[PDB]
Amino acid sequence: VSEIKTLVTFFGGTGDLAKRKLYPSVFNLYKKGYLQKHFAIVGTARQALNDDEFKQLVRDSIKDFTDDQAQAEAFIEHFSYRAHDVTDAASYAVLKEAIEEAADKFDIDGNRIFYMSVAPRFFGTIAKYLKSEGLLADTGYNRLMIEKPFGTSYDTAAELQNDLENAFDDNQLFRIDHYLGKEMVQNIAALRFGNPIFDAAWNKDYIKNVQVTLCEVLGVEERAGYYDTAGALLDMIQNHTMQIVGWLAMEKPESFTDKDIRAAKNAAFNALKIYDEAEVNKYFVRAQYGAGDSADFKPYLEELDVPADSKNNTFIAGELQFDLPRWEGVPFYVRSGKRLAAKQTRVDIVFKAGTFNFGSEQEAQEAVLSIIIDPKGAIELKLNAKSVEDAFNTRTIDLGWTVSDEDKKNTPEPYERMIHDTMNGDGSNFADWNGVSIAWKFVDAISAVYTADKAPLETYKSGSMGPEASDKLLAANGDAWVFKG
Amino acid sequence: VSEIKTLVTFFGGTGDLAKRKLYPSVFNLYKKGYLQKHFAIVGTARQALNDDEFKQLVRDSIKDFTDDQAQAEAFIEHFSYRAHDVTDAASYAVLKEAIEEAADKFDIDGNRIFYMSVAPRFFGTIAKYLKSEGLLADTGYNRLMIEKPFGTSYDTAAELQNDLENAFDDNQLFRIDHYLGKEMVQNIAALRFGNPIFDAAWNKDYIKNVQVTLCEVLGVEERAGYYDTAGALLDMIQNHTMQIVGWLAMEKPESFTDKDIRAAKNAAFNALKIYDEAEVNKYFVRAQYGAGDSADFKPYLEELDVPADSKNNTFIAGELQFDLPRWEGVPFYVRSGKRLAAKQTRVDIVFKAGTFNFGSEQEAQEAVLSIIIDPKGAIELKLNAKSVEDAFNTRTIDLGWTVSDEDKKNTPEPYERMIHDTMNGDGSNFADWNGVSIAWKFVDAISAVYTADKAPLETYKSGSMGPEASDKLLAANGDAWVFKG
Ligand SMILES: [Ca+2]
Ligand SMILES: [Ca+2]
Repeated sequence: VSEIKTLVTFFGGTGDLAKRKLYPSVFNLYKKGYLQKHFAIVGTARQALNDDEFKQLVRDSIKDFTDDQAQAEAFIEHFSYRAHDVTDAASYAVLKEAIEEAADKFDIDGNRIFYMSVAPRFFGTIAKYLKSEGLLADTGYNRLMIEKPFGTSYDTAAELQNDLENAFDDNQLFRIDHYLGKEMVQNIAALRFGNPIFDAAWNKDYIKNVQVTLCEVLGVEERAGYYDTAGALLDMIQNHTMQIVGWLAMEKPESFTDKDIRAAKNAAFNALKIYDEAEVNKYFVRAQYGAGDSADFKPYLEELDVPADSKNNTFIAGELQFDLPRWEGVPFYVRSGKRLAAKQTRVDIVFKAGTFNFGSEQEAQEAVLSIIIDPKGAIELKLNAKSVEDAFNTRTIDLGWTVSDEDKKNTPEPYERMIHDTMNGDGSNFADWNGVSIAWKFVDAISAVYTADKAPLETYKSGSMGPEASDKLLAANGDAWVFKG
Repeated sequence: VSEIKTLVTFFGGTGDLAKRKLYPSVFNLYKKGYLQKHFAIVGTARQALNDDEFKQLVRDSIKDFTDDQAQAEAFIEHFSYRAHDVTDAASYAVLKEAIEEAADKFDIDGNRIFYMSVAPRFFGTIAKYLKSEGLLADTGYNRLMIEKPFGTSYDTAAELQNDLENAFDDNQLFRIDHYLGKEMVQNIAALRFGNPIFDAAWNKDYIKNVQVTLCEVLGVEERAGYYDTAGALLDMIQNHTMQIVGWLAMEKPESFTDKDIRAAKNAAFNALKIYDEAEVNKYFVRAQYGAGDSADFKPYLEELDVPADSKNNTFIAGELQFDLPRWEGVPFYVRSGKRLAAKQTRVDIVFKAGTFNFGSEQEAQEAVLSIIIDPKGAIELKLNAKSVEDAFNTRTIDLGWTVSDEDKKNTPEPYERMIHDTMNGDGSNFADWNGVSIAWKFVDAISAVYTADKAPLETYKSGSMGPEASDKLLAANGDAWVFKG
């Protein structure tokens, strides 16, 4: 394949994320023949490590993905390390040293990617110094991969955006959102625009409601410290959920370039309604998990690091409204929570029932296009057909498809996809500033109500699919959640 | 359930059809509780049999469908017999005797069905005498079930129609076509009108071509005597194929009453183009099977009762054109033959490929809605999705559904459906005069060319899917048969 000539610098190169996903993902790009000779990886972090020590860290990292050691070793030859304080402007001369050293050693003509796998407070600082201290390539490209989260509210996000724009242009900024990197999520556009029957139907004249579900069986487990002030609202809704909604609600772009895609997604984002207190109470539901049927499923308030008086939401379900002609009156439902019935990430498009009367007891029902993203890719299409009865009558049947073992095993993991995409300069699978800002403005209105405690906090048994208020939310529009568990 | 009060008279009540399908089908209606007390079955034929002998014939007939003998015996109590010459006007007084005897014995208020399971030459004669000799009920209804074939050309069909109309009205005439009685064939309307996404797409703006296939693995076997002058053209195309096309090409009716259904089907039939010699050669292909790979698959010319110089068609494939706005330029392909790769009866709706360019190597392809009627009901929907590759690319995937064992075993056989429908006065699943006449006019134009031998007779290996001319036919419009075997 075509050789990818790039030089990547990993800030926080000794962190768990780098060990678990980053390095192994880069290894795959090498094993697939993309990364060959003209590439180098420069790790950097607080602790001290010599090249031998770092390479051993990398060796362990890719161990469970190594088939031939001689290949692993060939790969490891492209790694280097430098201890570095990101707040120390002077210390950047050391990093610049390593980067240029690698550039000459492997003959890489610019093309630099700086991956910030560090705490958010360092994002702005690192960006400033990459530019002021001359770490940016004068030839080729310069791309910055910003790890989650991009802000904690609109103000903090806008602030971050301003800092980053002092050193980079928005098209050089690659915000990490692994859900956008999921194979099935990238199928949405193909299913829609690739099939006229769905393409022409992706609107208010055919769709009754859209449903996005990100449910997990696990509780807070250990992240309670941070999760207690984030909740389902910021941990899963603001980021992952809103970006999936973006692919679903986008207008039909004028081409498939990331530029036209983003413009189409923004057409929808810019039409999203922001709620006030009364609206939040009407269109949104927040809840916290109680005990399940088994004692080991203890209520949220009894988890480690959780304040006994916490009103944090471990579940969020709400309705979105897009003020666009094509979505006029079409409710987009989203739900995400912990300690639910199953672990899934899916999209359910509920089509309006036909109005042609067959004169049967059971008249036509709503067809449903379900796209299962996690755990295993699957696509289901519920259609109206004839029941096997003596008198003519209709019934719904389910057409299905599921990724094969061959395809399941060939599917690239999100981090490999994201890194690979950045190297190619493809932002299709990344959120842009406009989407992030709107997502924040949308969520901020909701958060404001909760912090003020001007909305109820429902409860629900661990193992169920959420509070009854979640069902009642859809019932008000004559809708119901497709997935029951 | 609601009791079906009816009196049925079976002409040719000792024939193989009556034994194999007719009586067992009637038994099911009894076992299902439809037929209870007020019903009677009067068999009649040439040979002599007393009530004991006939009842024993019925007993053997329903033997393989009997669970409780006491139930079978209860059913058999409603049968009677009379030897009768259908050409003998006087002898009709004997049949009238038995019918009225049964009517009083079981207290049946009219509601008579006369099933003509006899050679076609007797159809007109029997009809005349049912009326002239006073066998028609003066109360309730009077329905005539005409066994296949309804004519052998338009003239002979029109002639038959005129004879039957001397005694009955067209809505009292129930022409037998068992394919129309197949469960899956009745699903077509539900799939279309029951799902807006398909309903709005059932036209030239979305469909590239429609395909109807009735393939069999068996050769002529034993029916060569009659088949040699009928061929695939009259044996499967004129009847079964054309009636399936009727459900596919019909306009959207104003309701689901058989009246509006027939009107919608006729709107299409009346728009069907009739071919001249040049057109037949262009849009149609006729073929005769040769040897397969195994010797036991001998060519048609070596079958028993087949003339060594025969130019009979054991395979027909052709293109139909409907001069209706919704089908403007949409080719309807039909094919039927013996000694083919598989035994199937299916419909393949090939949708036009989308024109949205993703910039991939493989752009969008044609989606396909396949409805498998025989042997086992199944529905497949081929859609465009994303391939599991590194670079964005499209591919087709197959969504599927197949009747369950529960549904397979609950499905009524065509003859039970047809008889049951006649008892209820439902003509939805029956061809009307208009459809039959057009089907004949269409086929007659083709037959004329063949009898004159002004078209080629292709050959094909037994076990293949037909002559290469069949593929070349679709290739000319940039189409190909979905089913390959
Ligand atoms: Ca509402
Ligand atoms: Ca043509």
